[PDB]
Amino acid sequence: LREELQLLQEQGSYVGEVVRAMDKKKVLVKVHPEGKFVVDVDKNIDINDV
Amino acid sequence: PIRALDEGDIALLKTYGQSTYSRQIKQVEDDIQQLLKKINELTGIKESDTGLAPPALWDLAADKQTLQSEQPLQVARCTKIINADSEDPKYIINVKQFAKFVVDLSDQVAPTDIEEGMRVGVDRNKYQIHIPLPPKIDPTVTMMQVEEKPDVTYSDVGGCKEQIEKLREVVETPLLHPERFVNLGIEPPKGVLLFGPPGTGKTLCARAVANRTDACFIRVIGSELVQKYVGEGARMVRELFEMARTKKACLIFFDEIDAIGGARFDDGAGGDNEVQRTMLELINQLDGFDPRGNIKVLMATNRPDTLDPALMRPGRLDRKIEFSLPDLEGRTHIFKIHARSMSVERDIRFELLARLCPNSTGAEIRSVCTEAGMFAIRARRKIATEKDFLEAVNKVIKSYAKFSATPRYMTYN
Amino acid sequence: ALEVVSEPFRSFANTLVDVCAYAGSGNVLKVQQLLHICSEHFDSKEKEEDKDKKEKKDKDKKEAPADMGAHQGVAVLGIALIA
Amino acid sequence: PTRVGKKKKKTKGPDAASKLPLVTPHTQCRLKLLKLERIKDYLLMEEEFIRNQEQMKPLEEKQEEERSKVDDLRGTPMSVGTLEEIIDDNHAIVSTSVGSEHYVSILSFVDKDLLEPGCSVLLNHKVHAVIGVLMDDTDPLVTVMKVEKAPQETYADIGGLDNQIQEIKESVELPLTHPEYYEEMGIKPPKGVILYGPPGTGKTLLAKAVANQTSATFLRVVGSELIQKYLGDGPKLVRELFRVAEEHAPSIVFIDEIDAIGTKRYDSNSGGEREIQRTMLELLNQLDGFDSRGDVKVIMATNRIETLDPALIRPGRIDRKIEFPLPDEKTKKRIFQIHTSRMTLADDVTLDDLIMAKDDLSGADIKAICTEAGLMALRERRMKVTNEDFKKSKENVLYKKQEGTPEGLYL
Ligand SMILES: Nc1ncnc2c1ncn2[C@@H]1O[C@H](COP(=O)(O)OP(=O)(O)OP(=O)(O)O)[C@@H](O)[C@H]1O
Ligand SMILES: Nc1ncnc2c1ncn2[C@@H]1O[C@H](COP(=O)(O)OP(=O)(O)OP(=O)(O)O)[C@@H](O)[C@H]1O
Ligand SMILES: [Mg+2]
Ligand SMILES: [Mg+2]
Repeated sequence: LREELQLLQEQGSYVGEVVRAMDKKKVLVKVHPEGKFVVDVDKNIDINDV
Repeated sequence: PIRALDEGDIALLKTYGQSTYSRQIKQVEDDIQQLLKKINELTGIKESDTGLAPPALWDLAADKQTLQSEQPLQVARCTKIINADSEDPKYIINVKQFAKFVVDLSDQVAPTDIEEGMRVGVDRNKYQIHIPLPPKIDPTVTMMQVEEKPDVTYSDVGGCKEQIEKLREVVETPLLHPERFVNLGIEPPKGVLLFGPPGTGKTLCARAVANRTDACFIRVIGSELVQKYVGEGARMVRELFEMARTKKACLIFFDEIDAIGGARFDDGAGGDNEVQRTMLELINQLDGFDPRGNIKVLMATNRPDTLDPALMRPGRLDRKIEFSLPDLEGRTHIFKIHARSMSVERDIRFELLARLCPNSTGAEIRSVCTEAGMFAIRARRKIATEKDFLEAVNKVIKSYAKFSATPRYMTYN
Repeated sequence: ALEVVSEPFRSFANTLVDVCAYAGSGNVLKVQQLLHICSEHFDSKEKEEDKDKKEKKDKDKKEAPADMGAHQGVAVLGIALIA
Repeated sequence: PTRVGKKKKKTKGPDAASKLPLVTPHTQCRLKLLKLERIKDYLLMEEEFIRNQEQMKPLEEKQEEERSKVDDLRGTPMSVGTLEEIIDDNHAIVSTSVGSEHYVSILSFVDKDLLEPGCSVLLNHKVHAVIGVLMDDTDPLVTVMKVEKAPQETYADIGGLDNQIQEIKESVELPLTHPEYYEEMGIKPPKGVILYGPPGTGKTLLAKAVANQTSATFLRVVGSELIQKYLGDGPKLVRELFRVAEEHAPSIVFIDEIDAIGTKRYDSNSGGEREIQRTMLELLNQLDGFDSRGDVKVIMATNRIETLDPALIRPGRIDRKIEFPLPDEKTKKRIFQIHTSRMTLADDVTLDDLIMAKDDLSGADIKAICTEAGLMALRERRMKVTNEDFKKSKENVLYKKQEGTPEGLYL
């Protein structure tokens, strides 16, 4: 229960649609109400999974 | 009484006939298409490299100066100024998207060049004016100032000896002899519409005067006037009719003004509302208060019936040049234009060809000239014969203009 | 190859008489040893002529299989080397 | 100069399909077992060679200290901006999505030679500085319409249309393969082609066979594809459509079902009718209006032709009008022959039984007859197909078209 309470006390994530990927772990994403962005990926996700 | 499926009878089918090579040929095709995939993700060589210079010149900048241009450099914004007050700054400044502040000048400014309506560099924290700016020029009229010559001479607009004569009077002659109009006491017209059947030569006369202009010429893309936002298209009209007043005697060519407004109605309470606001803004900067002076407007359409009578009034569009079909002397001149630069027999006559194109346009005549050479490539020739053109007339016109009158013709001979 | 058993700059000649006898057929087992021994290695300016000449002998044994491997030749050598 | 900008520095990306379209035994023979195993040999070796390529790389320098600090010089959340004007003192002006405009600097390694007001750039968050410039900027609605795969077989697939096959080859394939004939007479090849006729005749096949055997790239447009609701979103996508085709290869564009894109351009009372009618009036402008055209060919296809706008039918825009009539008693044999290629055919049948007796039916009818007769064999527990399958199949397919016209007035 304490492990359940600490993980919920954390800022939420953003949802954004990927247009298409760049090279070397970079993509091209407009969020919802902003310009587009070139960001970095995490460990568990890959370029070929996009 | 027809049923022929039961799970035991399924095993009859896939063992009868090539039990040797059925799966033996199939999974070879299956895993190679899997291997088409597994090469692609193993390559992964997309490489969208952009932005970077050649890596042999920026080495001096990105040693310390780039780190020197992070923290001391400023992310200041540009704004506009309403006014000022005496003995103090008391500067009133808007953004038109953000709020309106009342701020102070900084130390690096001269307090004289803080005139009203001026773009100025504004701090992010205390919002002080730092750097004044040159004024904004409109970005999309620069995109449509042509700055380029399309190569069509007046010798290619044959069949129109009098329509060019009307069009020479309005455009070319006051720009080169602005004397005889005043020295007799007349004024030239300032708006010419072009109307008629399609493919007749509307664009050619506009393309040929862009060659011999010696003046400012502006092509205007028609559907840039129609925008997504409300009132945005009407603002695009204004910036066009301001910079024309700055320089002297600039030409503005619209094209297919059927699209940007043809009729003003309201019965179902709605519809093309935003199109009407852009279209009526075009009218009030065409006639009204503050007449424009030396701005000549050319328009061209295919459907002149469906246009607004507010544009049909002279004073906005003054000369109605129409294009018709060339009778015989026009067409015989057109064949000599479009077939002089091609390998033909040097003894053929063209007046027999101009007979067989009774109701035809300049586009249809050129299509006959291109098609006749295509018959020469159906055979193995390098020059065109008389029967090459005679089959081309039947291919272009007679294959679509008549099918009952040619076989059952015996009412006319 | 057993006649000129020698140093590797004279064993540049190993790939010559190997595949000059191999003008055209399907002997794909040779085409893999035409790749897998001296493939890349990054080779700091020592046997770079030999991997060119090993690729030189990939050029034949490709021009006779009547277009069956010619599409595969332009598919591989367009992607793998110039890429 | 003479060769200003050397024409946009741009290559072309054609298709990657058609690896080996030679499976020509077309039956369960050991050749196709031998041929496909050869294809297995080369692709496995292409896999293993590039597997050795990412394996035996002992080269590490990363970026010899130059790009590595640069990749740390730029921010990690790289953002997207838009130029408004260029103040060339290494301190320019940009615009964000909301319109917040910032007197940003240029933080180097960007040549000031390919940045124009309108070209989108790359920015920071902490100082908003220009780091790079965004390239290719395609809205992801036109990239969907870019074909990567050759779908079906070549000209030997369709069952005999050779008078009109030679027509479309004169305007698409032959000017691209061998443009030496045209300079000897100075005649430009035709640009626009209409495919028209009754439905079920072969219009969609003739585009797919061209898209199979080609060298330039290919674009498909399904009818009401360029229609949106934001009153300017319609004509804006048409500009980007021809922009992508012009920037890439000397390629062709296939826009199908253009009966929903043109009808005689009349003026009426509906307000949503005009943004329909306006988008379809500037396609006229991009096609054969001002400036030039480039090497872009357009292929268009309908069922009905008389309900079109006469501004599109005129030459200059479309130079070929091609009829696809219903077949004859001769090339219809080729339709039945091809659609009965790989099916076990009993020797009792005569192909000319159903051809000569009935003289009305399309090519798409014949494919339905061949599939239905194959279903009748499994319906009565058979592999081979006899005449009695085609007797029941020629009935069951054709009972979807009404009884008749007039009675025996004429004689
Ligand atoms: N009078 C003419 N003399 C020579 N060539 C002509 C003439 N009229 C038309 N043509 C040829 O026909 C082609 C098409 O004409 P164009 O498109 O300019 O007609 P248009 O009236 O502008 O068409 P639209 O009304 O659809 O804009 C031109 O490229 C030109 O070569
Ligand atoms: N001449 C032909 N030879 C071989 N097959 C044909 C022929 N004509 C039609 N077909 C068959 O018709 C199908 C293709 O349909 P088709 O190309 O006629 O559609 P379409 O003309 O676009 O029809 P619609 O106009 O109704 O959309 C294919 O499956 C093909 O098997
Ligand atoms: Mg025109
Ligand atoms: Mg179709």
